[PDB]
Amino acid sequence: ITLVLAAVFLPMAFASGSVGVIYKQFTLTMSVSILFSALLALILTPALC
Amino acid sequence: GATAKTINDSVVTLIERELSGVKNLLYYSATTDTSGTAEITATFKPGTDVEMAQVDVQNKIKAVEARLPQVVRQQGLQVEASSSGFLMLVGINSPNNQYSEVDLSDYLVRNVVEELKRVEGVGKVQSFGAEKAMRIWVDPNKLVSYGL
Amino acid sequence: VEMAQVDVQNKIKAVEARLPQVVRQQGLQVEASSSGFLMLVGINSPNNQYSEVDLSDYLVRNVVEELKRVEGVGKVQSFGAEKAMRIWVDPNKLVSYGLSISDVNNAIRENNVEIAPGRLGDLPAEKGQLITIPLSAQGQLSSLEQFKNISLKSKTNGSVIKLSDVANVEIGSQAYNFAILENGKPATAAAIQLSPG
Amino acid sequence: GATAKTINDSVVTLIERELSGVKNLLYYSATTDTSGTAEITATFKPGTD
Amino acid sequence: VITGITFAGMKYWPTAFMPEEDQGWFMTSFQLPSDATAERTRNVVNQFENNLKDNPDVKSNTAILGWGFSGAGQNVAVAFTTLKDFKERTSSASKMTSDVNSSMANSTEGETMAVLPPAIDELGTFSGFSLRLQDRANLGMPALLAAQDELMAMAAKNKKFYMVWNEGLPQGDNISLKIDREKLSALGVKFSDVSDIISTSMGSMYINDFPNQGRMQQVIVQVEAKSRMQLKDILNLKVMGSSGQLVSLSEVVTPQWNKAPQQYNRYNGRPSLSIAGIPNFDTSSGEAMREMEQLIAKLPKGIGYEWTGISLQEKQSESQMAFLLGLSMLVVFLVLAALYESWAIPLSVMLVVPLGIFGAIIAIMSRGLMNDVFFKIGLITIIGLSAKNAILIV
Amino acid sequence: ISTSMGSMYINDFPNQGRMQQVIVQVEAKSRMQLKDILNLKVMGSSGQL
Amino acid sequence: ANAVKTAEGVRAKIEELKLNLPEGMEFSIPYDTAPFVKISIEKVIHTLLEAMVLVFIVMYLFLHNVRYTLIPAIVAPIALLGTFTVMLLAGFSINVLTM
Amino acid sequence: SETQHALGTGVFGGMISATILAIFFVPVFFIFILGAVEKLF
Repeated sequence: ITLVLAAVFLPMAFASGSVGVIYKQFTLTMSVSILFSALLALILTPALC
Repeated sequence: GATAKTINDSVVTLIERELSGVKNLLYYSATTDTSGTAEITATFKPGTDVEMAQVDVQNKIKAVEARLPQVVRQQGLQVEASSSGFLMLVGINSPNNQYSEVDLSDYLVRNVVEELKRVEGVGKVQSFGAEKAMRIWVDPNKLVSYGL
Repeated sequence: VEMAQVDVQNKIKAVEARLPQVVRQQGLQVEASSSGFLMLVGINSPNNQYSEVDLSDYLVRNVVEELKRVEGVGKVQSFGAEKAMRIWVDPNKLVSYGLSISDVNNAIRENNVEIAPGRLGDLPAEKGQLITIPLSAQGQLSSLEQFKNISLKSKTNGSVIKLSDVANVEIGSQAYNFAILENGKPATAAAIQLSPG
Repeated sequence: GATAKTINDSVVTLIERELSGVKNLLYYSATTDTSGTAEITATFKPGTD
Repeated sequence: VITGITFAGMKYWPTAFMPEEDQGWFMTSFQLPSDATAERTRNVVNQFENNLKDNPDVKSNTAILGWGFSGAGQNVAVAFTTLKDFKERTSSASKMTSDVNSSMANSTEGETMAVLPPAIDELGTFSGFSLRLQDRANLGMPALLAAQDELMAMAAKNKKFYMVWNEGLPQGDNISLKIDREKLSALGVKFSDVSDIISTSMGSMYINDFPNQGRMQQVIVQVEAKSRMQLKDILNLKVMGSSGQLVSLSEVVTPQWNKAPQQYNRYNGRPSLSIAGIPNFDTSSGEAMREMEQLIAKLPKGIGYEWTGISLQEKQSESQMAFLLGLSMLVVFLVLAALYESWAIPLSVMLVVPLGIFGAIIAIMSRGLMNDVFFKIGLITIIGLSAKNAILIV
Repeated sequence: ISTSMGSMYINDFPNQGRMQQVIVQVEAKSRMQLKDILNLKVMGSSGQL
Repeated sequence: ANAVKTAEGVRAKIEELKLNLPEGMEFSIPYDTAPFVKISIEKVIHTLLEAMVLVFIVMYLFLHNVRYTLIPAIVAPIALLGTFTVMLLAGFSINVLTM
Repeated sequence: SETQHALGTGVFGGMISATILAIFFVPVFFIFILGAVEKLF
């Protein structure tokens, strides 16, 4: 699910025009957030539990 | 020394033809009026280096300098980065009417505009006033009567 | 190349004022190397009806602009003469009336001039002004006959004469140094380059 | 062949008016002496091209 | 059936680019006719200020007279009306723009248009669609202006637009003096004298700098304002002659009045006229532009149009929606096939996207929101989330 | 000498909307041989060419 | 350039020049667009905080215990902090779209 | 609030519909697709 969600947002970052810049913010933010959350899920939550 | 039509015919059309070579050019427009000046605005692709575009328009516009009317050449052409909107309006007003519009504009240009330009991030400071100067209002009738 | 050209421009600006006045009048042409060459498009007159100047004028006015509307076309450059007005004076006729070529130059420089346009009702304006109207005048000459009718004064006897009397006025080439022939007949050519990427 | 005041009023100030609005500028100084020569230096932010 | 309904809704629902927001200020542009002095524009701006003084919802109202975003002159003015804080203010700035337009339409000499700030910081100057009507067949400026009058007439009777107008200086009259060189030489008056007396009659001429209070300021000499207000004043400018008898201009120059454009505009290398418009409520910015294109289609042959500013970017955004929304799904399919080592299992996970669109599209329909960029981002997010939900079971 | 044998650029004139140079020179027939050049006449203060 | 920095600099310099003003002359700022940016950013941050609170309430009512819910709760702030680090590294700014 | 509504309404409806319809359709999609694939080959 992490890989799917991260891959979903990349294609719209390479668009052309102003919409490309608009979509870049969302793509970067959400993809990096999801990747960091996945990293924490396999690292911190096991020890916490 | 030209009317709007003449500036359009011999300045605007000549300069706009060199814009095709410029890289990352989306569209270009030109405007002239009965004011003795013409403005050609070129828009580039979103997310591009403005300084590179400016230098690459400055280089391209020299192709027509020899062909441009000789009178136009001396004054020259100014290529600069353009923003479409304002950010702040800094004003000086006299509640007691001690100073008039001329004096307020003179003070604004003399002591404030340059200082505001020093502010970090300021791109342009456009003063809607004018500096002080010696105006000689001549009467043609008196001059012709005196032979001058 | 852009920055090298800009540096060249910036450095040559220092000594521009010390150059000969004629050189400054004609101007200094600074341009980077082509770096791009797609094709050459030429116009020729097999019948010999038209000259090189006419072909170049018809290419510049009616062809060059449209050819840049094609996608990927950039910097279409002509290799033809530019039309201009030329006055060929006769020294024998000049001295017949006691004139000099400097007199012809002064007369053409004085009669042919640009009159500055203005606005009636411009600011500051007298209170009570209701309408402001632009106003302009024509001082320059656009036809050959006007240039032939330029008035000169005979120094020998004072009889008014015309530039036609002491000179032949015609529209020809700005320079005659180079000529282009296609199969032995007048022709002009223009190089069409490629836009970046 | 002129006083320092003449060069300061007619040369240094005029250029300094426009020179204020240049990108990456850190500061600028101007010096005029009794030799007919004036020098205006503009120091920019580190790393500027 | 659900997939078909979603496809129909996606295709045939109105679309927009970016929602508008109230930023707390609006802009009023005043365009008096060409034969207007500063006094009349000042009177109109003063009337606007006087009307806005009654509003308890205006904090500051500054006016720049003589400068406009579309042109410069003595018949152009721009006023910035700042609005109080929303908590203490209940006006819905758009309502103030509408009320200003209504008030200024009934008893004002020139056009007075009140507009909202643009959605994007540097895209355009107003909040609406901007178009350039171009003469693509060398039809001439008067023909382009006739086309522009026709288009305005057709747009004025349509319900899909609120107010469509032209941004720029109007057509105006001019005087063209014709110097009679034959009589000029007959009377013995030098041409340079006339060319210099006419040129300096109305034009400011700078000479030299002078020191005032330690600053070098300009010295300008110009004809007195009394002698440059009427045509007779300039036409009564006597000039010297060979015989020594003064000759007036009126004897040698014939005045001629002619009507012609006061501003020349070109777009993409062609003669053009700039047109602005504000779409009417219940019509999106795409819907208004579609009918604008349709109306322009019936204009005389040789006249074309080209969108610019925030309309061109809107078209660009709408064009690539299909490719982006297809490539995203293809990427999900490929990633799932790579992960789960099958071509059928990913297919099952990829059949839920239509269900995701079914519900988002109808939610925006129910709330009345157009198909903007935010909707597209939400669609991508739902593409991802539906795949997550399907994977969890599969 | 500069105007008679060399092209002299004085000003520009409008030809069908394009500004073009105006130039003055001596006719071809009078500048092909050295004899004609030595007969070029210069105005003098006394008033005699 | 950043609007907030420019606006604050202009206002600070104006405040500095108030000392040298002749009597009878007054500065004014009739039109400034800087504040709306801060208002929008603050509103977006408040909406984000409300979203975190609602998500926490949801996880609480399903997991039934604070101990269980704190484990997933602290993942969110750390991921956002990492995203802030990556935005600084890449060059992106804190705008309404990013938030 | 206009931008927030635009960004939120579509995703809200999409998530609701996705969850509700998927929880019942994804098993149907799986059974149908896998059975068809097995039958075809």
